[PDB]
Amino acid sequence: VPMAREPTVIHGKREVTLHLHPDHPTLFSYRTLGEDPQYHEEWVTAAVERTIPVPVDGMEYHWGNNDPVRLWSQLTTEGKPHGWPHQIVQYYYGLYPAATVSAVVGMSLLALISIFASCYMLVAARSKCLTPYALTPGAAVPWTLGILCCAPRAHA
Amino acid sequence: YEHSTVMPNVVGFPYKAHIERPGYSPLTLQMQVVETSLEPTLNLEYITCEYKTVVPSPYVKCCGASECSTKEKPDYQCKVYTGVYPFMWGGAYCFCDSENTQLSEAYVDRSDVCRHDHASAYKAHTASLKAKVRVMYGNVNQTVDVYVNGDHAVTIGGTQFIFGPLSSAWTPFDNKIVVYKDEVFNQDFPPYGSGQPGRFGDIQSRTVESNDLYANTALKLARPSPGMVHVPYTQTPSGFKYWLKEKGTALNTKAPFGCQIKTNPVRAMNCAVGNIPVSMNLPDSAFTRIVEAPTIIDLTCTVATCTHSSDFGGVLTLTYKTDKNGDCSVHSHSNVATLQEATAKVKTAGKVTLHFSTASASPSFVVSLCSARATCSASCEPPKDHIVPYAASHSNVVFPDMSGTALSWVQKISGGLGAFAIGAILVLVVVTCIGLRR
Amino acid sequence: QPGRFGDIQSRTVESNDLYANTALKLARPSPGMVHVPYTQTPSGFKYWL
Ligand SMILES: *[C@@H]1O[C@H](CO)[C@@H](O[C@@H]2O[C@H](CO)[C@@H](O[C@@H]3O[C@H](CO)[C@@H](O)[C@H](O)[C@@H]3O)[C@H](O)[C@H]2NC(C)=O)[C@H](O)[C@H]1NC(C)=O
Repeated sequence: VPMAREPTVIHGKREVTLHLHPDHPTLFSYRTLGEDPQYHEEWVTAAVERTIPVPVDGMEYHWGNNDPVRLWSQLTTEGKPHGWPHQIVQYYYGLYPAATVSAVVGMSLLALISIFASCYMLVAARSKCLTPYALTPGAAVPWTLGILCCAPRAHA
Repeated sequence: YEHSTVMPNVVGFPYKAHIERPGYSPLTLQMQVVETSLEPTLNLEYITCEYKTVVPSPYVKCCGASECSTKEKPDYQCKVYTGVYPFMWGGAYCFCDSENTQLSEAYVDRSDVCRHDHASAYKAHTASLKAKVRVMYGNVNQTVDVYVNGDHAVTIGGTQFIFGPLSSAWTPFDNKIVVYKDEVFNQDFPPYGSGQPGRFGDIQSRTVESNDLYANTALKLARPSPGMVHVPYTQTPSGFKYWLKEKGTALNTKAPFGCQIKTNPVRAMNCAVGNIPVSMNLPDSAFTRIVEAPTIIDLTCTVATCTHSSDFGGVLTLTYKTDKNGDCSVHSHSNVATLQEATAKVKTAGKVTLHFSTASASPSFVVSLCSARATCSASCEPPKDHIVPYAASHSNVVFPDMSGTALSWVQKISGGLGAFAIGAILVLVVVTCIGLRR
Repeated sequence: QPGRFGDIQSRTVESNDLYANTALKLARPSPGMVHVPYTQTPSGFKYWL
């Protein structure tokens, strides 16, 4: 029996593009060799071009009467680590682009809650400390007036 | 000397185990899985193949009547037809013009080549895996073939190994299996004695060389057309052939974890899942006394380059000082980084260089040669290439070190915010207690 | 590139130089024969046509 020709392989980001040139109807199949595979079989009759996923777990394809060929992806990305904080997030979004956004949103929300609570506590403390002196026409205690920025800058 | 480890069930992974006896120099064993083989237990249910219809030549009774006789044959059919007036090449026989009768008979059988081309229906349960492991240490290579259940012990160089039961109980086969030639299908076949015409199992035989046969093929007979001898009949086509043309997929092309399904005996090869516990018992000749080993002090390590690729993409330089030239046993004490070699020649010069493989942005792991220890920290860059033809040589641990750039930024920002909040709370409490003290 | 338009290129019709990139690869002959096996991606001009 004959041996099919080696297809042309073009490497992408978690993908492979195969150019397939048959002399006669030849069977092409592939699978992703992780926990939940991605099956596919087909009878290729004309010169075609296929795109197949290659996750970090790996992949293999069987083309014609040839032996099956296994290919593994590599932890490559486009952000730049060890740089500014806005590039680390790009780096960790290029690979694992589903938990990075969730973690960043959670952290940002937590920081916002903390800063709002702190500012609220300062506001409440200043109101508490200024409400007694504000029921009598009294002096602002320029030593107190300078240290704490209250409503009257220099008026009493 | 008893020792126990846990090593991954992946073929080609360089596992290295560190055995560190208090009175002796540590040694490192290299264990590798050359292949696995997970094989189930099978109970043959029956055998299916193409059928063959047997149609005997008819019995025409001239000037009379005939009566049908029953027989004990699979899917047997017999009938009689009255008023026949058959013909031959030379003339019409059965001289009585209209007082004649034909006996039509037909039944079904197993085909002539059923012992060469047939499908087997099985129930599969209780898988048991073998394995083949290559073990090397000291100056012994050498590969052994073992049963992965804690009930088989092998001796390599006087060391006694038991490879304990697999971590998982996962099998790719379902309860019911159909095997054809070199192909295995997860199928739910009909039981014996309840097959249907036109589908898989229309004829069922208990064994290749059995004598019984159960057939259900919807055979019928019809009247011969006037003036000729042919025994007409109609029947549903074979269910085995329509199964062959439309069985659908397989398990060879579909199984998870990338494990090769083979048959005779049915097995699933190199099917990477789980962990293998290992228990070992070493003689005293394996170890070396602490006197003839080199003694090394003042150990520090620095990384020259790091790039978290699948290969061994990190290089590490390690400096010390030694009294005499010798040989030590290195080991990396975390699975974040995997070293390449297990022994290193130490010389008076005071430098050794080691190659390791990692998969995280910033690893931090402690490395030891002989008795010393040191902490190695690194800043690692992604690879430029997208796709490689070989498997990962690391343990796929991705969480960065707590002292890495990113998570140190996290600490700085969180600490600043926490200090601000603490100051706010302190101001509030001071104000409240001032109000109370009055 | 092999298999596509322009896998072989020439400056003019009568030019003595030629660029070819067709993925021509030799193979091991089978036992007891004299035949020179090889494999090669089909022409890109025919595919373009
Ligand atoms: C433990 O034993 C195994 C098997 O005896 C050793 O592996 C063997 O290593 C040799 C030397 O590299 C290999 O020979 C070479 O193989 C290449 C492959 O293309 C070939 O081109 C060369 O002409 C040469 O034949 C040999 O194939 C290889 N065998 C296996 C089964 O892998 C291993 O090195 C030993 N370990 C130690 C630490 O000594």
